[PDB]
Amino acid sequence: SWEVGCGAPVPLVKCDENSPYRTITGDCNNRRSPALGAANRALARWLPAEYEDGLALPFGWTQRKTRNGFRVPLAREVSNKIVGYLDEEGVLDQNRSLLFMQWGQIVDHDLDFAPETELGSNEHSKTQCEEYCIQGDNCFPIMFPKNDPKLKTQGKCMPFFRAGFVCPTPPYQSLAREQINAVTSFLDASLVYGSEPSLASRLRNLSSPLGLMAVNQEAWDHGLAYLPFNNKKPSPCEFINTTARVPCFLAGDFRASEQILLATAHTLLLREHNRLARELKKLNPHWNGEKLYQEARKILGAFIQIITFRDYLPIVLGSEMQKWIPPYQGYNNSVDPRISNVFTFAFRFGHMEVPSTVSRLDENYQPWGPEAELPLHTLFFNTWRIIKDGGIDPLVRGLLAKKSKLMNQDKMVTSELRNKLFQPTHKIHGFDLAAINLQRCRDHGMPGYNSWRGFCGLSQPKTLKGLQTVLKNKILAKKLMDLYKTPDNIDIWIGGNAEPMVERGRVGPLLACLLGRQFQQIRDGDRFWWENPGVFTEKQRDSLQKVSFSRLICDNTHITKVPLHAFQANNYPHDFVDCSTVDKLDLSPWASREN
Ligand code: HEM
Ligand SMILES: *[C@@H]1O[C@H](CO)[C@@H](O)[C@H](O)[C@H]1NC(C)=O
Ligand SMILES: *[C@@H]1O[C@H](CO)[C@@H](O)[C@H](O)[C@H]1NC(C)=O
Ligand SMILES: *[C@@H]1O[C@H](CO)[C@@H](O)[C@H](O)[C@H]1NC(C)=O
Ligand SMILES: [Ca+2]
Ligand SMILES: [Ca+2]
Repeated sequence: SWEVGCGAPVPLVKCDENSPYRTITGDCNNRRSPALGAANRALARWLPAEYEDGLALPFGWTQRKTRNGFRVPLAREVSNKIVGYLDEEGVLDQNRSLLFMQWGQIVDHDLDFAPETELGSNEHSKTQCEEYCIQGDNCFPIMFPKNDPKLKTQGKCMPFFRAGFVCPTPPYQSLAREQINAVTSFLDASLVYGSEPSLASRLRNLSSPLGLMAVNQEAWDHGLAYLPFNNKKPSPCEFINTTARVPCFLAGDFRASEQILLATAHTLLLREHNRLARELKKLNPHWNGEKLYQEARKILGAFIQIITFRDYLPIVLGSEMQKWIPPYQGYNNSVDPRISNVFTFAFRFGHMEVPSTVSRLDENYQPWGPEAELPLHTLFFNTWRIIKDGGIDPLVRGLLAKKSKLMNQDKMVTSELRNKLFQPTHKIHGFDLAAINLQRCRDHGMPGYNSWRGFCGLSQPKTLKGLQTVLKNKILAKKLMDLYKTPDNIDIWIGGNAEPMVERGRVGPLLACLLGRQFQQIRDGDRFWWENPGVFTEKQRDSLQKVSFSRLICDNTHITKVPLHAFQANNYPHDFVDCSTVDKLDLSPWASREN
C-alpha cells in the first residue's frame, strides 16, 4: 500500500490547543491529525490515480498508448461533438435564478483549488507551449481535431499547464502523482479571508482597531465599499480594457475576478463582514480588533454553511439529499474533512448552468441602461463594468430576476465558455472551458466513468445500447461511444454530466452520490461547524437559521425589493417583497456583558 506521510512543501508549525477560532490554513481542526482539511495538502483519493505509466503521465500523452485497448479522443473533439450547441433559445431554467449558478461557484471556490505548476515564469515554458504547441513536462497542450474552426483562426493547440502536485513540483518519479488543494477543505469563508496567513492579514484593516477588512479607497458604490484592488502587474482585468485600467479585485480567493457576478458575490461578503464588525463594536465596545475580525469571520462562516445546506444543496441534490446528508448528529472526528480529487470535477456541473448573457436591472427590475444585457465573454476579468458602470445593485438585481442555464444533453456548455473563455495570461478570448475540464480529469489521473458508477453502486455499461439506457438518450450515447469506443474511457466530467437529472435536483445519480458524500463529509468532519454543540450558544443559533440571502442583499446594497427564496426562479413585481418583510440577523445574543 506504501507511502506513509510525504509532507514536504509546508512550514509544519503546530497548534494552539483552544484558539476559539479556526486557523486561516485549516490546520488544527482535527486534533488526532492536524493537517486534515488544511490548504496546500494533496486532494484525497476516493479511488487510485489512473495514469498512462501508473505514475504521472496522463492518458493520451503518448499517441501509441491506448486506454483499455483504445486511444482517448482529443478533449476539443469531445467538446465540439458533444458539449457544443448554437441555439441559446429555450435553454434557461424556469425554476432556478442566476444566483443558483453563482452560489455553486462561491461554495466551490471556498472548498477546492488546484493551481498550475509555476516552475518558472522567467522561461520559454510559456512560449514553447503557447507559441510552438510542443508537448513537454508541464506543457500539456489541447491539440485541435481536423475541421476545427480554431485551426483557421488561432493555431494547432490551446495552452494547458499541468496542475500543482505535492512533495515537490520539480518532477517526482516513485509513487502515484497527487494534485494540491490550495484552499481549506472546510466551508469557512476561506474565499473571503484567505487560506494562507500572509494574504489573510494583507486583506485586513490593521490601521484602525475596529476589526474590518481593507476596503477600496480609489472607488465606492454610493456609500458602499468595493474590494481592495489587486497589486500584481501583470493584471488581466486591466488587459481586457487597456483604456479603463481597472485591475482585478484582491480577495481571499485568487479567482475572485474570473467574471463580473463572482466578483459581485465577493463584494456582498466583504460588506457583510464589515457590517458584522461595526454592530459588534456597537454592542461590545471593549472587544479589540482581532476579537471583532474573528467573531465576524465566525458568523459569516456559519452563514455560508446554513445557506448552502438549508437553501442550496437541497435544490442541487433533490431526492438524494436525505439519502446522503441526513440530519446533523454532531462532529465525527473520524470523518475525513478533505476534498477528494473527483469532487473538484463533480462540482463543475456548474459550467452547464452558466447562461450566455448577464443583464443589469434598474430599481423596477428593467434594463438598466441601453447595454443592460452583455455576452458572458466580455465579463471575464471584467472589473470596470462594475466601478465605472453602475456598482453591484444592478448586477445583484440580474442575479435575483434572471435564470440559470438548465443543463441540456443537447445544449451542454454555452459557446461563451466553450469557444470564448479568457485565461489570465493568454490575451485571446479564445479558450474552451469544456475541453479544459476534460484535459484536467486526465492531468489529475481520474478513473473512468464506470469506475465512479462502480464507486456509487451503479450499473457499469459496456455497450452502445447499455449506455443509451443509463443516459436515457440514443444520439448522446452513439456519439460518446463513437469517440470513447468504451464507456470505461468516458472522462468523469462529461460522463457524470450526461446522466439525466434526479427528481427535484440539477445533477444525475452519479453526481448526486459524489456531491452527497463530500457535503456529508465537509459537515460531519468540521470541529468548527456552526451546529456542533459548544461552537455557538443556542440563542446565537436561534438567530442564525433566520438569515436569508435576501437579508444579505438588503443590509449590503441599496436594493429594497427581494424574494423570500432567492434560488427559485423569481419574477418582479409578484415574487418580490419589501426588505422589512424579511427576518434580520439579531446579534443581541453576541452581547458580552463582561462589565
Ligand atoms: C468562467 C467560469 C464560470 C462562470 C462564468 C464558472 C462557474 C462555475 C460554477 C457555477 C461552478 C459550480 C457550481 C464551478 C465549479 C468549478 N469550476 Fe468553474 N467557472 C468558470 C471557469 C473556471 C475555470 C477557468 C476553472 C479552472 C479550469 C481548469 O481546470 O483549469 C474552473 C474550475 C472550476 C472548479 C475546479 C476548481 C479547482 O479545484 O481547481 C470547480 C469546482 N472554472 N464553476
Ligand atoms: C480602517 O478603518 C478606518 C476607520 O474606518 C478607515 O479610515 C480606514 O480606511 C480603514 N482602512 C481601510 C483600508 O479599510
Ligand atoms: C473601457 O473603459 C472606458 C472608460 O474607462 C469605456 O468608455 C470604454 O468603452 C471601455 N472599452 C471597452 C472595450 O470596454
Ligand atoms: C464516524 O466515522 C467513521 C469513519 O467514517 C465511522 O467508522 C463511524 O461509524 C462513525 N461514527 C459515528 C458515531 O457516526
Ligand atoms: Ca478521488
Ligand atoms: Ca474553505
